[PDB]
Amino acid sequence: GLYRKYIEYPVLQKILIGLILGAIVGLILGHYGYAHAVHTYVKPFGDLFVRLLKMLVMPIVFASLVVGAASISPARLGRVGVKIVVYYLLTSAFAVTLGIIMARLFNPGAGIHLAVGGQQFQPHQAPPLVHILLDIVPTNPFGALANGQVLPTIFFAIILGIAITYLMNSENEKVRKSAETLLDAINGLAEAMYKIVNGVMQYAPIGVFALIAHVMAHQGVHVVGELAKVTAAVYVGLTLQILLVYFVLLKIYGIDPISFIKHAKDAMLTAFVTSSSSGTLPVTMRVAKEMGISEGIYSFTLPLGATINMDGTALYQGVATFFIANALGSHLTVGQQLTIVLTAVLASIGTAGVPGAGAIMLAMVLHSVGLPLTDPNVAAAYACILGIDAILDRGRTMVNVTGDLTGTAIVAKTE
Ligand SMILES: N[C@@H](CC(=O)O)C(=O)O
Ligand code: NA
Ligand code: NA
Ligand code: NA
Repeated sequence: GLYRKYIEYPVLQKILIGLILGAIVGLILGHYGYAHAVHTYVKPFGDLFVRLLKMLVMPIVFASLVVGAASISPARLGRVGVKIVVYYLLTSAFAVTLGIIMARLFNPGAGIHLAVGGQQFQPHQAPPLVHILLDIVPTNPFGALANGQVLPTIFFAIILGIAITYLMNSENEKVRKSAETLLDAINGLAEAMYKIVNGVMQYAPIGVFALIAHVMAHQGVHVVGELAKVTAAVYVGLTLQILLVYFVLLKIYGIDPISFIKHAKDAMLTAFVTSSSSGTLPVTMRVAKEMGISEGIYSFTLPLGATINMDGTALYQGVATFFIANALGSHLTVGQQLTIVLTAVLASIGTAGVPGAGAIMLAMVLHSVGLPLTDPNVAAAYACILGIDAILDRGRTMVNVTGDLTGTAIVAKTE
């Protein structure tokens, strides 16, 4: 009865209820001097949610990359394909840069200080560039999976899928039969892990409630100030991206901006209430039918840019890195900021596109800068911004969908 009714309730609405309750409980308990009780009674619930998220990282990465690499067997570059790919990367790269400016004009987390364990954060010297590049190739494919190395796993997974499609269409019947069996076994593992992800998200409202309550109880009132600044900074950057970038480009080629906004309102509203680019993809394709765009051209750009042209996610990754860096009390050099731009844009493609996937890929750019998740101080900062992702997930989704439609219009105008 009670357990059943908890199941069919919307997950996005369920998470919002937990976040609101967590903030209210944390402030009340912290004000009465009960911050010690929450650290020993509700914190384990938050830690369990973090541990569950880390388990799904590797089996998804290895299985999905092998299937994806073997899926795209042909290598064809159309005349209109190069036009849309170069636009996608340029917008993604500039979106990160705009987020850096917003992350610098407003300080996300300069005021807050983290002293977990009584030891301040100490940065470590980065390895030489030559050594980093050579570590991509693994000396043991099984060792990389067991030792928790992500970069060697990606390189081996991609080449394994490419090797499969070469012998999948060979002249030997026995070789062909073995190729399908191996691919099907790997494909089944990828599908199974997606089901576990759905079950994990049902526990998210409990996990988010514990994380928010623990943060607010130990330190509150003031912490809301930094959380408001980072939330406003992302939205300010996103609304600037829509107006300063897309509107200017449309005016250059003569597209009427007011007509585009009125015609694309259905796609923008659908993305906000769903927060899934893949889920709102049928809506986006329906809108393009009335635009006068040729059938062939838009049917290739919108599916392609759905998981590759997420401009809002790239801006979110750049801003969130500065908030964590300021929280630890360290500073980012000019060389490190350029590194973030390269890492952030790559993480944009790697994001699956499902709600909450952007926060998962945020750890990737943190390791490149020099902020491993194994550090307890870094883990506390990451887990604190992890809870508030639901508020900042909807805003960047609309920007992701908006960039897809305007890219097709520009390339279609110039054929
Ligand atoms: N909100 C993103 C997904 C994500 O950020 O993980 C999208 O809908 O494209
Ligand atoms: Na882009
Ligand atoms: Na997109
Ligand atoms: Na992506």
